[PDB]
Amino acid sequence: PGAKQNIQLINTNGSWHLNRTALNCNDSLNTGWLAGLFYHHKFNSSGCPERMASCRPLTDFDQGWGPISHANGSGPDQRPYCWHYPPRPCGIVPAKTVCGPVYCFTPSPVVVGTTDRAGAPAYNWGENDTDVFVLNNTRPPLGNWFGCTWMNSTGFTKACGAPPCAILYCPTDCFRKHPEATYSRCGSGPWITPRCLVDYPYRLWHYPCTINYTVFKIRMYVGGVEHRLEAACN
Amino acid sequence: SVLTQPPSASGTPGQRVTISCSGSSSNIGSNYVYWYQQFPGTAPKLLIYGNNQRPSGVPDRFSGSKSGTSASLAISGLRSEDEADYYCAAWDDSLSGPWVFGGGTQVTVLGQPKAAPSVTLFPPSSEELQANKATLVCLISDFYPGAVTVAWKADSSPVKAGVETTTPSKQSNNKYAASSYLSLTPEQWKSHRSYSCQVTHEGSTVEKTVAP
Amino acid sequence: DIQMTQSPSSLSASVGDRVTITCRAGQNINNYLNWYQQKPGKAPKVLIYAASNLQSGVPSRFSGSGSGTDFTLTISSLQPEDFATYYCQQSHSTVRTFGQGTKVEIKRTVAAPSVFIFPPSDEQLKSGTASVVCLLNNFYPREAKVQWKVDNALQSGNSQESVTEQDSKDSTYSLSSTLTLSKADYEKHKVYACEVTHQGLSSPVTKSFNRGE
Amino acid sequence: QVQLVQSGAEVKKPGSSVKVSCKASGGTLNSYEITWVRQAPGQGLEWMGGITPIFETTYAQKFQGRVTITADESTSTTYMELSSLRPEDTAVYYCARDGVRYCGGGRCYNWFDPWGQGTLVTVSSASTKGPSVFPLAPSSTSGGTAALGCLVKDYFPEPVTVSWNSGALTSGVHTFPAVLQSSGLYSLSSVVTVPSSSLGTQTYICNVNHKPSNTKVDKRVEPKS
Amino acid sequence: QVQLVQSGAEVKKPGASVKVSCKASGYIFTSHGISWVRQAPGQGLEWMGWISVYNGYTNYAQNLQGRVTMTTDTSTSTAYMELRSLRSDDTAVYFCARASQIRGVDYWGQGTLVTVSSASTKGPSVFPLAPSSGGTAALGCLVKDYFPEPVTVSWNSGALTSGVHTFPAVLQSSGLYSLSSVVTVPSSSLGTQTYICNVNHKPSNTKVDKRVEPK
Ligand SMILES: *[C@@H]1O[C@H](CO)[C@@H](O)[C@H](O[C@@H]2O[C@H](CO)[C@@H](O[C@@H]3O[C@H](CO[C@H]4O[C@H](CO)[C@@H](O)[C@H](O)[C@@H]4O)[C@@H](O)[C@H](O[C@H]4O[C@H](CO)[C@@H](O)[C@H](O)[C@@H]4O)[C@@H]3O)[C@H](O)[C@H]2NC(C)=O)[C@H]1NC(C)=O
Ligand SMILES: *[C@@H]1O[C@H](CO)[C@@H](O[C@@H]2O[C@H](CO)[C@@H](O[C@@H]3O[C@H](CO)[C@@H](O)[C@H](O[C@H]4O[C@H](CO)[C@@H](O)[C@H](O)[C@@H]4O)[C@@H]3O)[C@H](O)[C@H]2NC(C)=O)[C@H](O)[C@H]1NC(C)=O
Ligand SMILES: *[C@@H]1O[C@H](CO)[C@@H](O)[C@H](O)[C@H]1NC(C)=O
Ligand SMILES: *[C@@H]1O[C@H](CO)[C@@H](O)[C@H](O)[C@H]1NC(C)=O
Ligand SMILES: *[C@@H]1O[C@H](CO)[C@@H](O)[C@H](O)[C@H]1NC(C)=O
Ligand SMILES: *[C@@H]1O[C@H](CO)[C@@H](O)[C@H](O)[C@H]1NC(C)=O
Repeated sequence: PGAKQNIQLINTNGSWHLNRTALNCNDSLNTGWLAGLFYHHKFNSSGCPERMASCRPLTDFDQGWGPISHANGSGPDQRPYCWHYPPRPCGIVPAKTVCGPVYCFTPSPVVVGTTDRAGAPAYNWGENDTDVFVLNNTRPPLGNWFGCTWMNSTGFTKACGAPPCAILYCPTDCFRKHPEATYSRCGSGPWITPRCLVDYPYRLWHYPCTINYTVFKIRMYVGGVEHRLEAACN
Repeated sequence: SVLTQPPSASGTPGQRVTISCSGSSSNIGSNYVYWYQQFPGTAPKLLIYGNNQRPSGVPDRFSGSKSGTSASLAISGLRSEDEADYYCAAWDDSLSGPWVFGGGTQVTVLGQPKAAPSVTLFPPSSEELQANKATLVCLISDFYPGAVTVAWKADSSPVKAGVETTTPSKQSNNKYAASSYLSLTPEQWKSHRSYSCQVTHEGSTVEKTVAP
Repeated sequence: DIQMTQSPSSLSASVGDRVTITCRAGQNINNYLNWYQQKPGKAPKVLIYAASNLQSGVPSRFSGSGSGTDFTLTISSLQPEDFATYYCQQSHSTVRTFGQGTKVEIKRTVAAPSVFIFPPSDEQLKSGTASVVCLLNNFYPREAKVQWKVDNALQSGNSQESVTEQDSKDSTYSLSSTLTLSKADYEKHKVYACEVTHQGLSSPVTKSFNRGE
Repeated sequence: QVQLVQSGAEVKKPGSSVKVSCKASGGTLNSYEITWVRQAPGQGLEWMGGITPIFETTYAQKFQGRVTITADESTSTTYMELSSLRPEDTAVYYCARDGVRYCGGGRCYNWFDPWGQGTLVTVSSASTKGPSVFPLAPSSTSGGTAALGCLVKDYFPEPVTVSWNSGALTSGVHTFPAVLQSSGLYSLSSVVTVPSSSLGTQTYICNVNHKPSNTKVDKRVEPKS
Repeated sequence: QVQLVQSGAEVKKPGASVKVSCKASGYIFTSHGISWVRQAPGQGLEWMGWISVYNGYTNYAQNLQGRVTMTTDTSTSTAYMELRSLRSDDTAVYFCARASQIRGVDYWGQGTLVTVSSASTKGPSVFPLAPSSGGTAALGCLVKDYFPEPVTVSWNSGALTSGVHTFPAVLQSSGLYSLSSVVTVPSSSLGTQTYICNVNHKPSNTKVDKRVEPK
């Protein structure tokens, strides 16, 4: 009722209470990114075609090989707007560093709330240094989710994932350059195709260059189980 | 087993023993091999994952490779402590899957000279038959190393249903002994021409056959 | 809407003096208070957000505090750049409101004006009107009075004055008063004086000229 | 780092209306939390109204039914229009971003960053005239130094700029706030004190520029007989 | 230190059910899944199945014919394997092990011994393993279908010691025991020399002498 600027009410569901979101946002260069948490179809995409010109199609890869291994991703300071980005291995990230909902991908989108580091649900908006997200993961079906993405305190999308495939590295489904390089073996986040990321309410925030991707009702299987979900593709 | 390992291998301390493991195109040919060491009465311990990686805490001498459809584990500098059961495992995508194990391979540090075993096969006693039962007794003794594999065969065709085998015991008061009993109805004993005990010790098979 | 009142409404201090200014709101505003500084001739620049956080770049000598209905912006070791007006702003309703402001000027030793009188120009005279200018230069403090006496008949109306913002280097003021008559009225009289009373003056100072010479 | 550039100064007869524009740039959004404040000459800051990137508006009650704000996302320009203009509304009109900029403890904080340059809206039944300039001649000069100046009379609207010797002379220069004569025209004076031993040798020239009327004057200032 | 420790060992009647526990400590429990592997005494390793701690997916070894159901408790950091309709070949050590896509089944508990026996005490049946038709022959005794251990054997009341090999016993389908004892004889003595094995099974107070003769 008081302080009318909070309306982060746009289906960030799955969190026992809203006090489970970590909300440490700075916008210190004053660019408008933080306003995107609340105003969703306003992204200025005029710089984007340049940003994603930088990323290179799956066509740069070669059939053959056969011995797919796994490797830890780099986690370069590049924003992970590109599919090919090899996430850093998922870990224990302090809530002191993050702004807005945190999503992991099973592939289906899921939300992680702030916990005790022991693992007990915290309800302090992410203020105390005892508030963290535990994102350690293993690929489903046995594991929990393939990877997670969220937002920096200062307007940078962060990415967290299971080790991409080797042989040359593939963190999504690139079945054309090897028939076992499926998503279920190599998927490390929301990108299930070099052209398709999964849809969730904060995709346009975290992945704002995907503004014009089309949204499809799809079906995927990790070890035979069926996830119905929606994906955005170009 | 879906993955086939030799049941034994053996070497003198300081030697490098290999082990074999072979599969299909839907396990080794396309998925991660693992290796385990089980001492008797111990849970197996992971030795090698993803074909070649030793977890933190495994001596460098344990190496594991793979090619085509078969994988190999090596044990250089063989010490007495290495004597154990070794299992190869793998993901598998065919109907045999999703996880598959190997038969196992007991490895023996040769602390004694290799010795072939003696077997005698007993036919069931007329007394026992007269009581509507039947049991052939195969007695094996005096072998090193202490690992054998007993295949029961009825009239040239194997049986496996109804056969039981003690674990080899190094208390021959020298080497290793073992017994294996095959149970039958009196009908199928007198039926078939001959039943036989087939025992393989270290790539060698002695076999006795009895008949009524 | 939602009233803000700052105190004092204006303030003078020497380089060094510790200065505090307060805002107060008619309802509770939590810590949704912003402070801006405005220097003469420029738009305001923000200083303090969320009651006590300094915007990047803003020197350590500034410091906000408050929560509720009472806030205090305070500078400790006042320095030669902080010379300005300071508005507080509530940001808790979507209808934003401002405090009327607080101007902050520099205390200085008393300094007495220099009076100069300026007769109309022949060039202006050859149009309808004439303008007489008295100039009070580099005085402190600010409060001065100027009286126009024509033929020892002092005037009322017919004069406008304006003052400078305090001076960058010597911290003084300067005033200009302008007695405007028609040319007809101006040729009629002879002895134009401008009488200046100021705290720096033991006794009023008059500057005058006769329309000849 | 968003950037707000505002429209030009405007002169309006009482009763009409003026619409000011605020082009935004260099940011992440197509439209921003744009807010408008005015400041009458030598007054405090009066907040008027605001608009969010959804374009939902909010007005102070002092100006209700008077002012309306619109945006045009096509140009990232937002517009403030104030009707039934009266002289009391002569002021510098400001746009600024009231951006949400820091979140913590469950609460999120806006404030005003990018202030635009402001634009002056002079509202008066006067009409744009250029100033007549007259010297303020130095006479007889104690204190060692002499005062002189020149007088910028009868011009509309504000502002006017004055320098001395084309900027080469700046110390001791004072240029007073213009005053608003009963005629509706403005007038101001600008003076400099110089060492009297330079009267009649050092040449002094006040350069007066009134850009509203595209008027420039350079008057020579000499002492009289 | 990533540890799994299991519930203790229990004895179960055929057709009963059992539920074995397993406590995880030293990693994020929901990060990986949990697998179960049983081992029958003397045999290889049997994969029983897989559960996902996080999303609950299961895969079950198909020869267990929907007998086994696996469940986790995220609070307790504990996994439960339950087996119904126990049969005597369900006798096995049941292991608890962690599973993930890359490290596979990496870390194992100690194991739980599950023995399914409805076995009383029972005295053996003694059968003569007669010598059949180059001068050293072999005969012996079949001590068959007893429990508990042990069962003692001698020949001619200890008069005959050399050439005798009494073999370690076998635990059978039914949970009963059977060993045989065997002497090595010179062919020349047969018909002349008498051979009786003396078995005693003190648990059932059973003594039986059985003369071994050529048929
Ligand atoms: C997410 O938010 C967090 C906080 O919320 C931010 O930390 C993070 O942003 C920042 O990202 C920038 C780049 O975007 C990083 O800048 C670099 O920092 C280097 C720090 O160097 C020191 O420490 C490193 C190890 O940490 C060590 O190896 C070095 O030897 C040194 O001790 C700095 O070296 C580097 O400069 C190099 O490259 C510059 C050009 O890019 C040159 O100008 C420079 O001369 C030099 O060669 C660069 O400044 C930054 O560290 C990182 N953190 C902060 C707090 O600024 C946000 N997100 C992302 C995606 O980065
Ligand atoms: C949406 O995003 C786009 C891209 O991010 C953004 O357009 C960019 O705007 C910036 C700033 O307006 C432009 O950067 C300028 O480029 C011009 C090129 O002529 C330069 O003159 C500028 O130099 C600055 O500094 C100089 C030295 O001080 C000054 O003399 C000068 O006046 C400038 O201040 C500056 O580099 C940039 O070029 C565009 N990019 C493109 C390709 O247009 C757009 O504004 C955003 N829209 C919204 C609504 O936010
Ligand atoms: C935002 O960042 C600035 C410097 O980049 C820092 O001074 C400020 O404290 C940060 N936000 C807050 C108030 O924590
Ligand atoms: C979390 O928010 C809910 C809803 O406002 C409230 O009922 C609950 O008590 C809060 N808990 C904490 C610890 O903030
Ligand atoms: C997305 O589509 C809009 C509408 O045509 C267009 O103006 C914008 O530039 C597009 N952005 C990208 C990155 O394709
Ligand atoms: C989670 O990940 C971080 C680094 O990957 C690691 O240090 C921590 O021990 C992990 N937790 C476990 C037990 O998997």
